[PDB]
Amino acid sequence: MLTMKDIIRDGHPTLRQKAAELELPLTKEEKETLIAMREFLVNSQDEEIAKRYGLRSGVGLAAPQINISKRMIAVLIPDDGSGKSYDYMLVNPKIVSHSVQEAYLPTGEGCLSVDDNVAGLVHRHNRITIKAKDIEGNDIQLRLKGYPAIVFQHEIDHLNGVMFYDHIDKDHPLQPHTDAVEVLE
Ligand SMILES: CCCC[C@H](CN(O)C=O)C(=O)[C@@H](NC(=O)Nc1ccc(C)cn1)C(C)C
Ligand SMILES: [Zn+2]
Repeated sequence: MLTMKDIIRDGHPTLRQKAAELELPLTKEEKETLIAMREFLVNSQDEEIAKRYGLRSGVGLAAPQINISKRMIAVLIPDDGSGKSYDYMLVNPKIVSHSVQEAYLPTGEGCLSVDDNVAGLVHRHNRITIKAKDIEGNDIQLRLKGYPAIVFQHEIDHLNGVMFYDHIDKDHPLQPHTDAVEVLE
């Protein structure tokens, strides 16, 4: 069972490397890793388990964040109210197209690997199309908009050694770009 002790923190070299593409099929160990990544997210969202193991609640996890420099991510976004929910373990995910129009969470973003909150808007594409493999090497193509698009972009960033605060404007951290879409958490 993964817990916070498995999450490496900002400053660790692995978070700034470019993660390696997976060979398909995955090894048993790689499959177990990705399953445990998803399981971390599940536990972090269970009030009781999270309390018992001091888990910070999360909706996304990238393998580099547990010091595994591989292009695997997990995303677990529970139902918001619209009936839409996201439960994906992706191998070699790639953004193949996206909107010109941007979006941002009005609070900025946070990160499991980052202890202190960083104020500032993180502009991302409002819509994206992702191609990936699943855990069994089958094909997945996702069309995502708004909140889940933001989360996936955040996770994919980790695989290229990019941190959310890299996107924050130094001089005007809280000024939205013209026409950018405010996304409700
Ligand atoms: C936008 C990218 C977020 C990635 C980041 C983990 N990460 O470091 C990933 O690489 C999170 O998951 C944030 N926490 C979060 O979202 N908590 C949350 C929010 C809503 C619901 C319903 C439950 N839990 C962090 C601020 C911890
Ligand atoms: Zn993160």
